[PDB]
Amino acid sequence: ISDARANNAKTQSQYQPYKDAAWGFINHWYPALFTHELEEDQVQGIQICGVPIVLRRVNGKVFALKDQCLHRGVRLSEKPTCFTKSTISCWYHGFTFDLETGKLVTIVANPEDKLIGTTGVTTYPVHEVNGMIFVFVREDDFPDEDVPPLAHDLPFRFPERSEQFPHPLWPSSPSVLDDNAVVHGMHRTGFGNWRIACENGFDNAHILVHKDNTIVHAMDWVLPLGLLPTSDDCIAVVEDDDGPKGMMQWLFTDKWAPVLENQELGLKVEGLKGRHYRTSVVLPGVLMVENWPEEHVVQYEWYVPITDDTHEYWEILVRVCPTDEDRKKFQYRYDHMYKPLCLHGFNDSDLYAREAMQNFYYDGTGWDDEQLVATDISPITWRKLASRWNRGIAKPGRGVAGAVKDTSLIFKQTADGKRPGYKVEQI
Amino acid sequence: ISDARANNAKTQSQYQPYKDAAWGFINHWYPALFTHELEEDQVQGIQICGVPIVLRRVNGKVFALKDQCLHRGVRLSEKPTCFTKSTISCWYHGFTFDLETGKLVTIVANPEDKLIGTTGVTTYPVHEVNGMIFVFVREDDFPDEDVPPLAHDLPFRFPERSEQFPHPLWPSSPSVLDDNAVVHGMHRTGFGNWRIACENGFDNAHILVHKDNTIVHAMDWVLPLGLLPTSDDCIAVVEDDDGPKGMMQWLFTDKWAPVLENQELGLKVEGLKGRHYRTSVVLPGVLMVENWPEEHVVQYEWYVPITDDTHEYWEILVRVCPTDEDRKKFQYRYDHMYKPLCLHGFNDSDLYAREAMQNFYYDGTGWDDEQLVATDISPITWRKLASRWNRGIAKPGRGVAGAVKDTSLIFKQTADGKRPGYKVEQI
Amino acid sequence: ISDARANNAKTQSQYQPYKDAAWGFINHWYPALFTHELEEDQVQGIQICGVPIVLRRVNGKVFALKDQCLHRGVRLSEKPTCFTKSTISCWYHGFTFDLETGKLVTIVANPEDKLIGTTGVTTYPVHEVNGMIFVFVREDDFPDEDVPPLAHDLPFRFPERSEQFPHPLWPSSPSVLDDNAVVHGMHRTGFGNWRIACENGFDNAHILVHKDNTIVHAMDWVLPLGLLPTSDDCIAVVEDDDGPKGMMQWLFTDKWAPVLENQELGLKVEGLKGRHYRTSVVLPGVLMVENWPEEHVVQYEWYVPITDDTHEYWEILVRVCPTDEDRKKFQYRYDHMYKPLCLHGFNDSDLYAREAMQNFYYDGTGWDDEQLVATDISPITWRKLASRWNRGIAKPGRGVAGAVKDTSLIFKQTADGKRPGYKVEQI
Ligand code: FES
Ligand code: FES
Ligand code: FES
Ligand SMILES: [Fe+3]
Ligand SMILES: [Fe+3]
Ligand SMILES: [Fe+3]
Repeated sequence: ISDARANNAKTQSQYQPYKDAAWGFINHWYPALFTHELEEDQVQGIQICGVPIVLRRVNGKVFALKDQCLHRGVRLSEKPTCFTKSTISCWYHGFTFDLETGKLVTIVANPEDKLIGTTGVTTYPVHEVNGMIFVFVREDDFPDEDVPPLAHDLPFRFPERSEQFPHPLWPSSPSVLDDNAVVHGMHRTGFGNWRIACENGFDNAHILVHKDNTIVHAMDWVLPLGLLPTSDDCIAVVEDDDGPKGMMQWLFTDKWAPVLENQELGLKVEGLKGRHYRTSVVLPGVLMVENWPEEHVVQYEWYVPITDDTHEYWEILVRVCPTDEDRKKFQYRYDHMYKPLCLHGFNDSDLYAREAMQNFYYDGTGWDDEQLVATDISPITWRKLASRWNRGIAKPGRGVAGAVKDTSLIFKQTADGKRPGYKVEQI
Repeated sequence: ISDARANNAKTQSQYQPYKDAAWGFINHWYPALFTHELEEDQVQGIQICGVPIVLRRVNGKVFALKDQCLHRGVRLSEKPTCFTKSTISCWYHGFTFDLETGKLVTIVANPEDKLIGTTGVTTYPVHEVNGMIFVFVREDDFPDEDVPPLAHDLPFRFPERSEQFPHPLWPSSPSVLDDNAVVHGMHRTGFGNWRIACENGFDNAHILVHKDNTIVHAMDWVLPLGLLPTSDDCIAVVEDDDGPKGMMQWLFTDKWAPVLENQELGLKVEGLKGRHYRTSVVLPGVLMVENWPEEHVVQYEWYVPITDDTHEYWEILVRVCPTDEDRKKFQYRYDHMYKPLCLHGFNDSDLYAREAMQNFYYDGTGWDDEQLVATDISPITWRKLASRWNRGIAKPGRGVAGAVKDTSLIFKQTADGKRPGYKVEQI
Repeated sequence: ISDARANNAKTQSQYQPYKDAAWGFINHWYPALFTHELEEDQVQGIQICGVPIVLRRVNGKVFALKDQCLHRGVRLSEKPTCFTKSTISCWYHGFTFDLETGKLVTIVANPEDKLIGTTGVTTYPVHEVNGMIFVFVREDDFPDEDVPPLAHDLPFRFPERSEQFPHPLWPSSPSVLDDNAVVHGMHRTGFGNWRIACENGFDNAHILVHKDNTIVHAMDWVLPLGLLPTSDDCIAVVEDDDGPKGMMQWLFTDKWAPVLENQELGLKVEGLKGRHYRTSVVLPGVLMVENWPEEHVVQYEWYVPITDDTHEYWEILVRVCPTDEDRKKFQYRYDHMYKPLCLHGFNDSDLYAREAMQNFYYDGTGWDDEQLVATDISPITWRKLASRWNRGIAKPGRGVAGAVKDTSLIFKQTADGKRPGYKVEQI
């Protein structure tokens, strides 16, 4: 371990909370499911920050409660059982909860029990917009009054912030919150801790991972070895009360210079063909790549913690489509261009790169022994702001799936060929 | 956690031993194998309460010894090797043991070693009757003269106890011990702790789990939401020296009233069609369902601890068949009725309901945080009597299969598609 | 536990370091790959003694470095990336290391970083000879000038030591170091600790394991029950400075007598049909079986530790083949004789016998509770010499594959059907 590494003792002491958040930052908004994954009267169970959550759509509205019956702890989502439009019941002994408040309103075959009405399950705020269902995953005692607006946990919006973050080389990126904004993408389980997966996206030295991607050569791009920071303010940290807490990297300005050569090895690039884009990241860990893969289109990624060693990776492309025809154009270009070359292919390289780094950090070794360099100003800056502004550190799961990693149940599922997952299997 | 729950501090303190028995209650009789699973000269390895056991039938008689060579700990049952009618040898280095006493009588290629005769492996009493081989799984130092009769660990017998447990609505249920009693059924490995699997069988509020079973609607039954206790003595606890230690639930009497409605949800049943039956459980955890699925037939269930998170679930139907004709009719009805609709179908629902609850309890959370209600007088009563009358608490396995849950051998087997099991695979 | 067992307290205290070496003996030579497994410009990752290692052949020469980028710990071997003949780069962020010294010579897209040249990854000495690539797996601080010659970690050589270890009944066994010595064989991952796999090879009481092997009855052999030591010097321990550290068993002399009968079981052999051979073992745990399976042919086995519960089992046959014709005869006899009847068949029996013993020892139980006998003078003598002459005890892996056994990555791979392994999968 060299003394020339950027993550020295003082620097590391600045992001201890981050090192302690293996299970994720709780009391934040996270994408839960795509609208198409939850139809009218459909019930679905998931897990975020170690918290089991069940969702149901009733009369067009989505509700979210803890997927844990308070009687004997089974998941309510394994066998969806709802007798009324305003409740969800446990299929085992009939404990029935109010969708709106989560209160135990009754017990199917024991309507007069003294336990009724004296307790209930945790509820989770839901915000569905333009094809996506977001859920505010919170601790049991986080007050309703303190729940912030979804926007506070989403990337910086444009043109709203075009003056704060000038972007003369490309038109404004749309937000999932914008009217007529259309979302195309997917989410799948990533194997490894969410933090390590999150840090890859805005790292300007990992470009090497994409050197051989097909889209790179199909688009005749002659990529740069990487990007180097040239000044101390190459990244802007934003932490105002009203708004997202995160950072913006001044890519395509002189604060970040592209590298073309290496005299040792003897490498040197002389074809400056490429794309104009910009990355930023905000709590709870949302990446935004402006002007990617093309103008008017933007890519967003989430690394939702499920347990301390799995996460649900989201990858979407957004574009505002005012007319029925605009939607068809975007759907078409996604289907025959974006999805096969960008989401699959370009990003697949990121997928395995993240996994390859997990072993170094899981038992704690990497958080101490990693030897960061100049380009690592990016993850380091992120860790510090995340440590300062997170709304809570999730506690390890207890008495839920994922609390114990080597149960006979898990070996059974594994024997049957099932990998660690996210969506609860039913029946 | 509501103060209105039945399992308060005082109640919980009354079943600490039960909370401590994850590996099972040792020094008890357990069904090991069906007679048809062990033919003349056949050797089979199994595991109960964490204890590896090997059985062999010689001249019609079954013997059981610890499936662990005292030399270097391999399982004797993996490659059956017996040179004489009175012994079983280890296929590795030849240590040979007397089937009757378990003494080390010799070593194939080292007949004069001084270790010979100075030690041996543990023996386990066997009791085979009407198609079933029972084994008294005991600690290494439990004395032979202290082994109790099998009947002490089997359900209450009728008509012997018909006066103690009146049953005017149905004929007496037969015992596996009765002459001409015929057994039909099966046992399979269940994933999760034995205690949680055991408590489901006699719970009168889980009826909801069967609301959709095919047999229920094929037999025009209009089930009750559940059953509620009406008096403090709705369950009779029996604990006399000579006899089984357990409890009898006074089903189909004043003490247990069927629930027909729930005003909150607006539910209400008006078709009282069903079956007459009665459940009781005795240590080590044997369920008896009288008059099920039909008169003169009785169902018995065991949840034999294998390790602390797997158990062997037994499900059998018994009926006395004095003549060859009676046996054919019972075999036929089992094959084309009981098996497909009852053992499979009705009980399969219980199988998955048990599993769904295991995660809440494995790490200990559920044993403290569960919020039991009125109908839970059943499991609570069982945990108390079990705590008071068990003949021992099995210690965790050491140096045996299951002692460690994440060995490379287990990952290899899992990769090959093999789930956690019970019967040792040979060769 | 009987007091008549050979491994009494005093004896056990003589091999504590061996009990402590679950991860293996480090600072020793080990077979890494067969020459055919690493062609010109090919890169391959492996793991020995918990240490991740990557090899590459350049201009005919093989180099080995630690398969762990010092930046953020990914394995360099997962996506082979080399820009020059004298280096190997990390495919993630471009850290580049010198093959010869392991020094960090540059960073592709950050050639001026202050970290460059101030550190590097560990290098491992390589000795390739007659088809086998050996690697000196050492601790990070083991001096280059202290690396001993490969021969010190290889079995005793003949005729060099024919006078020291007289063998009138068979011609001298060739060494992998001999000119024109040809190697044929294979290595595969073994499931369980290396020590338990290693001790089986030179045990003279496990002969029973091969009683049914096809080659035994195809060769009309009437095997002995086993062999017993007759004198205290039945094993010669060698520990001179210049040379291998190990032991030679005086098989086929009166110090080891074959057993023909067992009066207790009534067994007795009358047909002394067999083969002449002799076993010896040297650190780090290499077996040599002289005159096996035929004259002029010798079998060597390694049990290379990968982690503390997996090892790479090597099984090779060596014969000196001066002419092109001699090589074809050996290749032929291996292909249609040795491989099918000896490597597979005879040795497959040893493979499963080793596995069956692993559970007793992994949690520590067996290392204390095993009850060894007279024939165990063999493993006991080996444990003592190993404890005394090992060049170091490998420390548990940290921040590398194998450091944590139940990661979601391991469950993913297992779910996909992949067993624990050795060679790193690429892409
Ligand atoms: S576990 Fe849900 S009602 Fe009993
Ligand atoms: S392990 Fe059984 S005789 Fe050696
Ligand atoms: S992990 Fe290897 S260069 Fe970053
Ligand atoms: Fe990338
Ligand atoms: Fe049931
Ligand atoms: Fe052998």
